[PDB]
Amino acid sequence: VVGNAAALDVFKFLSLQYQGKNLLNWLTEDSAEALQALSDNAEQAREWRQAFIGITTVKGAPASHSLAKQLYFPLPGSGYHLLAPLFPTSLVHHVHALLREARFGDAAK
RNA sequence: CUAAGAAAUUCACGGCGGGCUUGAUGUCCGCGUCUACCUGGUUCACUGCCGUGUAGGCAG
Repeated sequence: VVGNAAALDVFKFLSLQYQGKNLLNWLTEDSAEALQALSDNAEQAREWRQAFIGITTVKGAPASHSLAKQLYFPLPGSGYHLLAPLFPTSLVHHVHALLREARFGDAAK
């Protein structure tokens, strides 16, 4: 979850719903798991279901930056495409958790 | 047209003190090397000889 650095504390309260229950997908859609133990009115339930959709959906406009890479690639019989690569946060999290049980851990030690 | 394109790491210092490596010893033993012959290399391409000048009798 990339975003405002001094605003990533409410993300823990929004994402604790995938801990304990199975109601992480109950806050935005399927608010029957957010009406009985939420204890808010229709304005509060609607405002929560509207504000919780702005995480997984788009946050801003699709763009790039001058400090990005944006390589060129020659085409087979044409000009070029600009290739702007990105950092695989999901893949590096998966390989990082994969290697922390392979270098140390219970069985590997 | 390259994870393209850009960049000052700076500075300082006590490692220090001590000390028994000891003792012993059999290297023994044997043997056929064998035959063969022409330097006056020019031990300076000439020493030393009547004129230091280009012709000459000598130890040849």
